[PDB]
Amino acid sequence: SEEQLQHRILTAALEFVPAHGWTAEAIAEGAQSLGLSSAAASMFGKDGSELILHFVTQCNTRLTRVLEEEQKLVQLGQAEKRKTDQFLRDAVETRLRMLIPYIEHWPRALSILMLPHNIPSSLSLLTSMVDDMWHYAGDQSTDFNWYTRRAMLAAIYNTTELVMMQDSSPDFEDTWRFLENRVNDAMNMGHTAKQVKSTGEALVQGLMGAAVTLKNL
Amino acid sequence: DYESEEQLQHRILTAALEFVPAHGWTAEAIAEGAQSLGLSSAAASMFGKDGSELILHFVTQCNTRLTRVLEEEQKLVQLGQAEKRKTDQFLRDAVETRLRMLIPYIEHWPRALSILMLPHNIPSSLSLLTSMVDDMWHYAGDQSTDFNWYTRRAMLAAIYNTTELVMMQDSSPDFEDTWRFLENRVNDAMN
Repeated sequence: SEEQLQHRILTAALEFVPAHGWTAEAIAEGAQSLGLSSAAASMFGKDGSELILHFVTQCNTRLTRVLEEEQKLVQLGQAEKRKTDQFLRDAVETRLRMLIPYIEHWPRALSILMLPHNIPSSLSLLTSMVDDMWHYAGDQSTDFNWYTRRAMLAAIYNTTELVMMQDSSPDFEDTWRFLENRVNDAMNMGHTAKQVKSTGEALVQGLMGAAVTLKNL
Repeated sequence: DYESEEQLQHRILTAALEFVPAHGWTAEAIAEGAQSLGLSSAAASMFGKDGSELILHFVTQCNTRLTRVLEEEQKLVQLGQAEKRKTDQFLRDAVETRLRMLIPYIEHWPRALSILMLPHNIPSSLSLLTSMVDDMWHYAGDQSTDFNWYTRRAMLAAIYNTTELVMMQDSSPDFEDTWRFLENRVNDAMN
């Protein structure tokens, strides 16, 4: 189909983004690398929208397969289930490291992803990614609701992504330290006023249970 | 007539705004507001160390002021004293009206935005943003379509947040560049 051809061209174009950006230039090079004329890039706008969203989709697919591989390793008993805070730090780092070959041009990619006509796609990819991370985190520990989970992790990811753009530290250590702090901020939002009440009341029932036992002899 | 503990905090935070230009969106400004009301240094113990409460307080006042502006513009149209604007024009005017509320506080607003992006503030900041955006659409009076509730909210939130970021870097006369960016984004969305 004509969609399979577009996906092939856009995949080939990714090799050329480092030198040419998210541009028709890169798409033309991708088309030429498949034996096609540069005019094949006529199938896409000039924004770079299609190529960037293609890359984001590929990255989220790669992430899910890594997380599924990590989970199966736990199912084999060859790895221990990580705590939520550790799991989320590892999942975000794994996902953001996929940007490194393209990092010179990622600030522009982000600005294109933020164009109003791209926001439905960009936000849907982001939301599915976040939902996927939480699925494999399991958590069932914190008592955030679906909304708090999404908002906090989207913020963790989006702010860490921005910090990465300005990070000149070796292997982006400053980015992962920012990430560690933001995940710690979110994990401490689990200590709501409700949880003080529910845990305080759980202890009341615990104390009353001891009173009945003590009474009984 | 007496005051509740929420009215007291509201008073402290309103007074704290005077000290933002000199102290930023910080606990120091909050403490300064408390002393300007005659309260002890112990007053600021009721607030965190972020300055978050002050920032969220200001965002709320701005969104409240905005709803009142929109209510007034709508009443003029109901009275036949003004003609209903097209959606694209309405949203450009509403976003400009809202972002112009930042100008007296723009020196420190770049840091305030970053604090609002922290996980412990996002649920609140994101709720204020969505309610504001939903409020803008309510008064636009756009009766379909080409975008639904979800696409409408998402696009206008992006228009607002990206225009806001551009505004932080804009030293052009009367923020001409920001409104030119805004017009460009609204045209991108409607098309």
